[PDB]
Amino acid sequence: EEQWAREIGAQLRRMADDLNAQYERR
Amino acid sequence: NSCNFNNSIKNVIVFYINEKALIEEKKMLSCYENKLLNLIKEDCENIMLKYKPNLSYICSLLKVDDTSEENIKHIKDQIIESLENDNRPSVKLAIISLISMIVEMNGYKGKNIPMSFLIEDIALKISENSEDLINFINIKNK
Ligand code: NA
Repeated sequence: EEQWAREIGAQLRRMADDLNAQYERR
Repeated sequence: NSCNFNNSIKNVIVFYINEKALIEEKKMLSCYENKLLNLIKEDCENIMLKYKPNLSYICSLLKVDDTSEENIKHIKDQIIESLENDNRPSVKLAIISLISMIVEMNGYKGKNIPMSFLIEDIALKISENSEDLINFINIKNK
């Protein structure tokens, strides 16, 4: 079920990238 | 450290979501699971604090106000699909925060059986490859 896969994906990607940044600064 | 890491994560997620639902816990955690809970709780509370509008937007897309069995199944499959599309540990943490909001919005209190299985099913999928998730939250501060 995929009608919002792109929109949700983009939101998850932004949150995930930020968490990775924090991790990288640990 | 534990007998099965995927099982540890699955137990932690169900416990955490129930704790955010203000649901009486049915099963408590082991020593090792409790350690993982403390780590995940901090990360997910920080995501909720920083990205509440983003999560609320997702919930609007998912029509979380509709608690019918058909729409709960729809929510499950959409979240599972997004996780298969982007399988990273940080994504899994964001999804745990998303489930917390879904539960807080739709008033889940343990009796909506389809919703309980949504929580179980997504906890199961998040728990796959738990080693990578555990390494991310350990090293997040360690
Ligand atoms: Na039904």
